[PDB]
Amino acid sequence: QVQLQESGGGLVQPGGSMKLSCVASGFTFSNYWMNWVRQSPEKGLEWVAEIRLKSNNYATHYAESVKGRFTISRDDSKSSVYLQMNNLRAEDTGIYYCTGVGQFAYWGQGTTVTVSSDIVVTQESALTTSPGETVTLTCRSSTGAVTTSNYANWVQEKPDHLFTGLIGGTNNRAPGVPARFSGSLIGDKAALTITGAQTEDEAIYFCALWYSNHWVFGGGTKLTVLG
Amino acid sequence: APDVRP
Ligand SMILES: *[C@H]1O[C@H](CO)[C@H](O)[C@H](O)[C@H]1NC(C)=O
Repeated sequence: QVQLQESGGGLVQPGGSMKLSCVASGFTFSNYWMNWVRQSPEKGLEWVAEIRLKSNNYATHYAESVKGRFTISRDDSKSSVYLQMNNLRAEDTGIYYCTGVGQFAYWGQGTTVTVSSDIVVTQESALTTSPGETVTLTCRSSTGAVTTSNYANWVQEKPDHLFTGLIGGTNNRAPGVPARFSGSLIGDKAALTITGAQTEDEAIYFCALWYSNHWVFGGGTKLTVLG
Repeated sequence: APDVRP
């Protein structure tokens, strides 16, 4: 068990500030980049920020939507990553997750913040399968073909907003992920295949694609497993 | 690349 234990959310006023924390255990935190990702009704899953290692002088990158307002930091001696959020707006409302490793294997449980090149990655809205079937989800980029240079990741969301990474780096299964999950590139899209779908695989699947220095998440596919 | 460390 890896744990990423988050705190710091709440209910704040437009223009206010808030600092989120995330404490890691069960893996060598200081060897891996860390990310913040948020989920909102309005904007689906959205990558927010990354921080690299001590050996990279803790280099940071930010989504355009938060640049200048948010600051990511880490404290390797406390195995913690932080997000300072200034000048909050209604559109920053959502559930905030710290995540990393290969490249999104491990997700925190989420903390709610309520404030009161324009790439689109497209997934099937829904697919319906049955136990024992082979089902393939796909992930298209508005920029052209998906290649291995987009380091496709696949992540699974189960009820109450619980995320786990399945696949990183196009086709590398994250540790302890069931063998029925695999990743591929098929006709210039990234693809996740479940070979023998199980009832427990009913969930929302997201892909993420890398573009040089940032991630873009697809809108997610709702997979129903009937029968 | 992103964090390709195993
Ligand atoms: C990850 O491995 C890839 C190739 O598999 C590249 O060598 C890259 O330099 C490595 N990056 C990190 C952060 O370890």
